[PDB]
Amino acid sequence: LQPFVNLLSKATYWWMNTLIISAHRKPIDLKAIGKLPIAMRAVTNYVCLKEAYEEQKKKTPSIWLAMYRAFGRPILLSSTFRYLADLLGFAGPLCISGIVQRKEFLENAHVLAVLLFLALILQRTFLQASYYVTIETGINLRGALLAMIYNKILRLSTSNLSMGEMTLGQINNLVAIETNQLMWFLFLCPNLWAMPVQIIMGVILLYNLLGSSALVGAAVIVLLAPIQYFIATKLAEAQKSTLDYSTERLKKTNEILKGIKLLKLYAWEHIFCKSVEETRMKELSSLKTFALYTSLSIFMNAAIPIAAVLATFVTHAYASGNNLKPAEAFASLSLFHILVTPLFLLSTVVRFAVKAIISVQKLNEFLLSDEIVAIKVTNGYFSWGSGLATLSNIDIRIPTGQLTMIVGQVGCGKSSLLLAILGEMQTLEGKVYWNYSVAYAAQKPWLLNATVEENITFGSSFNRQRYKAVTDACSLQPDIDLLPFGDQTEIGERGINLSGGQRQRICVARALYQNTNIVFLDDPFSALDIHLSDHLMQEGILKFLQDDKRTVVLVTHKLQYLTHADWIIAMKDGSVLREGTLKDIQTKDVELYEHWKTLMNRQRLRTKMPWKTCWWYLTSGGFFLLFLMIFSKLLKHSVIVAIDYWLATWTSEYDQTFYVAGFSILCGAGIFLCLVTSLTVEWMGLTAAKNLHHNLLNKIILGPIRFFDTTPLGLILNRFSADTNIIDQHIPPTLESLTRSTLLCLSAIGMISYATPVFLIALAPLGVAFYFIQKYFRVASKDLQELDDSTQLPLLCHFSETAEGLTTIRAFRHETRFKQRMLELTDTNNIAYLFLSAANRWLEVRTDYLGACIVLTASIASISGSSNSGLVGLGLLYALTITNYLNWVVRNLADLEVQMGAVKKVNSFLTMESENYEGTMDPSQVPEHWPQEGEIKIHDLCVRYENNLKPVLKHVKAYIKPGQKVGICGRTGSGKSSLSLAFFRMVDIFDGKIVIDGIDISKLPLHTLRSRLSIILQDPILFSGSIRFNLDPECKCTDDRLWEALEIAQLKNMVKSLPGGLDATVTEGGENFSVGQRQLFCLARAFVRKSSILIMDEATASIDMATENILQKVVMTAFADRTVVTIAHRVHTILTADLVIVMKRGNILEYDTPESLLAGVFASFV
Ligand SMILES: CCOc1cc(CC(=O)N[C@@H](CC(C)C)c2ccccc2N2CCCCC2)ccc1C(=O)O
Ligand SMILES: Nc1ncnc2c1ncn2[C@@H]1O[C@H](COP(=O)(O)OP(=O)(O)OP(=O)(O)O)[C@@H](O)[C@H]1O
Ligand SMILES: Nc1ncnc2c1ncn2[C@@H]1O[C@H](COP(=O)(O)OP(=O)(O)O)[C@@H](O)[C@H]1O
Ligand SMILES: [Mg+2]
Ligand SMILES: [Mg+2]
Repeated sequence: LQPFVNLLSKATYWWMNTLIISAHRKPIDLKAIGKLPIAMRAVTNYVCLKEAYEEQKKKTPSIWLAMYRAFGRPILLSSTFRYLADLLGFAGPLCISGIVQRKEFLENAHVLAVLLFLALILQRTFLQASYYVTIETGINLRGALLAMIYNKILRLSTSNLSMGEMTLGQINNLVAIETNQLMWFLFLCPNLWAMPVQIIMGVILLYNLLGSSALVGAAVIVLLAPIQYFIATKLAEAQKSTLDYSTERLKKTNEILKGIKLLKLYAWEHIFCKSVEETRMKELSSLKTFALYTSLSIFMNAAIPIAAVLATFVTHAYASGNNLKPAEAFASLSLFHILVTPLFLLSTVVRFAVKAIISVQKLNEFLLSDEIVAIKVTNGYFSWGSGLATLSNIDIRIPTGQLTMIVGQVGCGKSSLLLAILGEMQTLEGKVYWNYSVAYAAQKPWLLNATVEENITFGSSFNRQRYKAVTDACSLQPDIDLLPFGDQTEIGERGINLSGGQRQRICVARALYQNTNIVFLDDPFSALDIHLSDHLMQEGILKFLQDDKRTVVLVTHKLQYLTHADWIIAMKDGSVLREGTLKDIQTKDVELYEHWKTLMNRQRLRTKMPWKTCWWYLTSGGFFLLFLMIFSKLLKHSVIVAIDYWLATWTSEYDQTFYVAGFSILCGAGIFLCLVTSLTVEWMGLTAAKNLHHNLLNKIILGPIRFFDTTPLGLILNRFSADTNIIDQHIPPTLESLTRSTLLCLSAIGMISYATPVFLIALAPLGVAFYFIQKYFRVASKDLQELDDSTQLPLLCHFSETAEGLTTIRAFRHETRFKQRMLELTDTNNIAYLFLSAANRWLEVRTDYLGACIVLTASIASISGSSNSGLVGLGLLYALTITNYLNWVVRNLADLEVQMGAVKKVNSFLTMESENYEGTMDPSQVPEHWPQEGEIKIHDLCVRYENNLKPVLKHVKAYIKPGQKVGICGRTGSGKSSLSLAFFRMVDIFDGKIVIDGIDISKLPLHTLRSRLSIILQDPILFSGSIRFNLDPECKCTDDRLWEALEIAQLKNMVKSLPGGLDATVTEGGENFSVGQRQLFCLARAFVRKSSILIMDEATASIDMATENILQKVVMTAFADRTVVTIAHRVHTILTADLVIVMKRGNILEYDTPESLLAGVFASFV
């Protein structure tokens, strides 16, 4: 008995029942979901797939044959289950015919009801078993493919010829999408054979039941596959265009958020809002065609069946002597409902098959890519794959336990020599003799997305003693302390960015820490200060490494410390000039030794569905559209039910002109209302998306700066990228499907109840059962989706990590550890996805048994209760129909809940408070040339960044003469920038008042105040587009004024050199210019602003010495007339000022002419 009970448990997915039921007390964390059975682990699947692929390559090799030889048996079994399911499912129409007409007990009309019940139960059990088996094999294939491509990545070659700039993109695409497309094709694989057979058998059954008149309907419906494929192609094209425009919009939005403070200061927030709204309008224009084609798809899907039914029954009435009997009519109707789904989804199956062919071609093209005392080399020619000898005639020697520095000119080949030693380059000749893992500090530093502690340890055992030794020797303890968490701090692309010097120091620390006898350091001092380099060499290279008697080779152009080098390698143009000790080199090569000296001298609580947010989304478009949607859908479903009831009435009898006319009118109304409802739903979706995004962008850009400082930019960009995409594309189709399924189920229930009143007694318990299933599945699946996504993200992150810095991994010999990590991550992701699919199967099976119970009850009650044969057929038809949609209603309800979560996020963002833009003072009281005078005063200023915080500035009072140069200085965190922000009003004023030109700055429309004031920040920021755009996006000044400003800033020559002059394009972040160039561009912007007041915060900061001097000259000359308030670090510049206000942790402190306070914290700083 036990094996049979276990088979039943595996058939109804009872093993997921406990998990789903426990999804209430505690969310489903990874502990609840056990580990994969050894059969489904990624290691075994990878072994099988690799074995098959190698067998293929034994005799060009095809991934298709390897995949078949690996996972053909599971899919063959799934196909067998699918065929049995189709055969049993065609017991619906046949049994409907038998029951509607009514030793051989099969015609008793009661045994047929229980036969229908059993056949339906077996059909759905087999169908769900087939789905689960195909999904299991698909996930196994995804695991195997990920492991195989990861091994190839580990075995890739780093030559620029093969691993191009887009190689990382290709690998990431393979991991993310291509493998997913192949997995989905595996999921849908049984359909490619199950659906054509089902369609052919359905058409044959229609022909047998309904005479030759079934051919017309069969052809009309079969025309539904080409149409669906055509509109699917159109949808793909429209979605590609929409994604392009959305990417442009998101680039603009990200640029806006990154540097919001500067935009708000410069009153350019609304200009960039208009710029983003232009791209949003284009995206909505594209989405209009996308939604039009989606509406056409839904209209075809819901209308072609009705047109086919109309044609079939008109032809049968006007071309067959016998009248339309009830049994045959409703059997044909059920067969049409059965065949509509295969014909609609065959297009999707074929589309995925084509995409999988493309994906496999891409994967194969990738897999066919280029790959591959202490140390002595002899007669070694190394090439990067081109064929030319990049390095020739190498006779290098690296004595054990000694320092061997390799020096040469740039482009010499030193890094190439190290990589060749590591085996990353093809060895045309020669050999490399080892007398094992070697620590490698790549010339380009590489850091994992893990924490600093893990990155520096890099998998080795933690030793606080050695950790501190390396950190102090690396001089990284201060930079570590400055981190928000110190150790255990996220870094890398996703983590907190670090300066290049910090990254290189981290990499050098990693190389030093690990226990290896050979250490390869390549230009560790490229991004380090002279003092930092000296400390690193004296403490780490000389002492720390010599303590363990390790072997170190250092590649650096800094000839300094060449005396400390036990061995020296002189290389030039890919060839060793001389190798040996400094004294030996000088004795043998006097010229070289003297040459180096020349360079030396040079210097769960909540689970309720969000109904409030759902209603808010529904009403967002407008009450008229919502009313039209509801009315159109109700009228369409009433017309469809009327069509079926009119069919029943027509078949009741047993001339036909009246019935045919009425039926044709009803079918025409049905198709017209299908079109109307599709258009209305898409219209509502479009209006909702437009309104929501418009309001969200406006509110966010108009919000306070404190919000931007608090909320990470990641969250806001996610609200603009993921939530916006959901609202645009996923919500409308999901709502359409949910409403269609809900109304179909309700109409079926109502029609069954009317035809068979007794059905309500058995409907009462099934309602409770369905409610419980709905609740439990909704919560469980909502949790499992989050689990799956959170598990998926680290997998792509790890693939990106391994793709980069491959040389570091293969130099540490830590490839095995990374491979094991990948196997663990992919196993976790696969188990998460598999259990999500298992929850789906659980729900589907329970709802299938519920539908079987509904069908049994409806059949028995209708047979018992006398009724028109047509009415009995109608009841049975709807009892079969409700079964197919009971599952989809709940699944779409869960999806709608998930998406209303995102809409709730957007709504919450809409509720953010807005800055007090409105100014108390009358606009008419603000003269146009208000800031011309330059008069400025302060009255015990007290500014707090946010309420309930200690005042950054407290009781500051000062007077500034018109057209006067004022200076500001102080130690870090002294509140210097607080005064500037108060000037601009961005930072709220806790107490006091500031008067500019005899007006209260606080009591003014903040836009006017911001526009007519000039501010320069520490790091210059440039916005994408033309130079003219950056000079004045408002376009409220003559073009020649821009040339005058450029000439004043001394940038006229640079602009002229670039093509197009003022129209020369500019890249985000100033990548098209040097830092000094960006700073002088900002200075030119301030000049063209003609504010007459200049505020500078670290203008010289991050500025070249020549850049600093030219900026100082420009400030002295151009802005002489206008007031200048300088907040700088170097006191040198402020010396030329006439009034300096130094502050210390909230105190006006010193205020007098530079000489006045020199009669003395200022003197100490100077
Ligand atoms: C992650 C998807 O894993 C599945 C995988 C399957 C296997 C499968 O050949 N389905 C047929 C549907 C059957 C009823 C015709 C199909 C065909 C084309 C497109 C999508 C689909 N299906 C995929 C979802 C959209 C409609 C049904 C079933 C169900 C699932 C599932 O979600 O649980
Ligand atoms: N990964 C690579 N793939 C292909 N060719 C490379 C690669 N790295 C360097 N080369 C080429 O090999 C030759 C020497 O490269 P190498 O890395 O030694 O440059 P370098 O400027 O001497 O380095 P360093 O920064 O250490 O001074 C040059 O032709 C360089 O273009
Ligand atoms: N966005 C902010 N929100 C709240 N407080 C801040 C913010 N920025 C700086 N502060 C606080 O204000 C004080 C003054 O810093 P400040 O003088 O502006 O720095 P800097 O010298 O770099 O200009 C600091 O001690 C800091 O903690
Ligand atoms: Mg190099
Ligand atoms: Mg500052």
